[PDB]
This record gives sequence, structure tokens and C-alpha cells, in this order.
Amino acid sequence: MTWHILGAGSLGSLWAARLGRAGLPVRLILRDRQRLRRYQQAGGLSLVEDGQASLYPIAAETPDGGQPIQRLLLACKAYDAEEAASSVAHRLAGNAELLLLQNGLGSQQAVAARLPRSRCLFASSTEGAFRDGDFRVVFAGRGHTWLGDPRDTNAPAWLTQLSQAGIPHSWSDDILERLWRKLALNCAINPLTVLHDCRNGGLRQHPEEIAALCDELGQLLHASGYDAAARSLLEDVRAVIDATAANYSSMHQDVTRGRRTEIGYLLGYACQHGQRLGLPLPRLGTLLARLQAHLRQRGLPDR
Repeated sequence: MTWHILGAGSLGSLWAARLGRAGLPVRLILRDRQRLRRYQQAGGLSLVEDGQASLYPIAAETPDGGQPIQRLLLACKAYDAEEAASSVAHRLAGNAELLLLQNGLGSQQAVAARLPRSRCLFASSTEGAFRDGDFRVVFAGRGHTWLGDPRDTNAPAWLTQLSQAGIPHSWSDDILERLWRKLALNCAINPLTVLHDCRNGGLRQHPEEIAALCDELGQLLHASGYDAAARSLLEDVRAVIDATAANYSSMHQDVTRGRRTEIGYLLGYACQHGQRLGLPLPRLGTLLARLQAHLRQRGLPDR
């Protein structure tokens, strides 16, 4: 019944604002008591829509106290997901369901294995949101979220509550195919944007590099049972480049801001998966090696 929100991701606050303002029970799970004290001083969660700011006084708490968690939304970086879910594992009720809003792959399976008695649903979202302060989030762009569970493919009954809160979603009976579509899309664009220090539109000047990457990424999708994604991957990459030509990729923004990237769940996960299939991916291998060396050169982690 209650929507417990864990993680400091921008999407978690956007979900919490829409869920709470629609009359659904929502409870924020903040990091520590110091963070809870500052949230109470701010008075609630501030959402910015088209320049207009609104204050949503959602109830909040810390992982140690509170009621049993039956439904948890995990919205954090992929490298923080396992550590975050384990901080509230003592409050999971057995019938608990987890909605994992992490980019890439790897962290979802790690959380699912760490919490065997809980149901971990996978999510892939295109909604844009960024933080402008400790408890202030800007609704940057409308998007769509795909939900699914590889272990239990039947849709839950609470999906209609998301419709009431205006959260666009679709239940997919093969959520792994959706996550692989977006991961292969990330590997073809973001690594080159960091190495070349350019906007996504600048990748038009490297057509053969894009084609060779999608070639190996297409073989990786074919070897994993995702034929439809592999055939349209190249034109899908071309469409995203033209649609986001003036934008800097999310990984380009992470590096320029001196922060850790999610490479361990994007290009690093792809090359890892190709090795397990015995599928050689040399171009992605050197691309991964150049990206890791690029990160280490600036004191940033390479995983």
C-alpha cells in the first residue's frame, strides 16, 4: 500500500511527488538523521515544472525506523543499488516488491540475488529530471517507463495507481529485451562522446566508427536472442543522434563534473557479457580500454 522511496536519484523525487500528490501513501527513506533534519527544515520536496516550483510535503524517515516495507522504489546510481537495498533489507516483509530504477544491467541481478525472498521488478525510463539543490528537482522532459519481471511475468494490480498519478508506463513481458535495447544504444553513443569531447550531434563526423560499434553490438544482441533489436540498432542509433544533436550525453556530463560514471553497468557490462558467450568483441574492447584510461587520467574511477 505505502510507496517507500529509497535513493537520491532525480527520478525518485519525480515519482514521489506525483505519487504523493495523487493521494497515494508515500514515505521517503532518507540516508541518515542529518539528511532527515535538513529535509524537515526545507518543508518537503520541491518540483520545478516549466519554471514553476511547487512544494510537496511528503513524509520522510530513515532506514532504521519505520514500518515494514511492502513496496519499495529504488532510485539511485547503479553502483549504489546493492548497498542501498541492503540498508533496508531488515524491513522487507516477505511479500515485498522492489522497483529498480537503475541504468544499465548488473545491479538489478545483484540486488535480486542479495534479496531472494523479495520480488525485484526491472524498470527502464526515458523521463528527464535533474537536481537543482538538495530537495529540488526539475522535470526536464516527459518520458515513458517500461516495467517487467523475468521471474514472474504477470502484471501487478497496482499499475493503475501509476496511471492515476500520471506516470506513463507499460508492462513488458520481456523486460530484459528493453534494457538491452537502451544499453546497446548507450554503448554506441556515450563512450565516443567522452573520448571525442563533443555533443551527440558531433558523432555525425564519425560514421564508420558508429557503424563498426553497432556491428559488434548487433552481434551481441543476436547472440543473446534479441534479433529485432539487432536489425534496427543502427537506424535506432541514427535517430537518437539527430534527436539529441545539441545535447551532451549523460556520461559526458558525469566526466566534466568530475563524478563517477556507470561504465561498470554499460560498456563494461556489454564486454563482460560477450566474454561469457565466447563472442569476441574487439572494437568494443579497445573502446572500453580507451574509456577506462580516459577516466583514470582524471582521477575518476574506471568501474
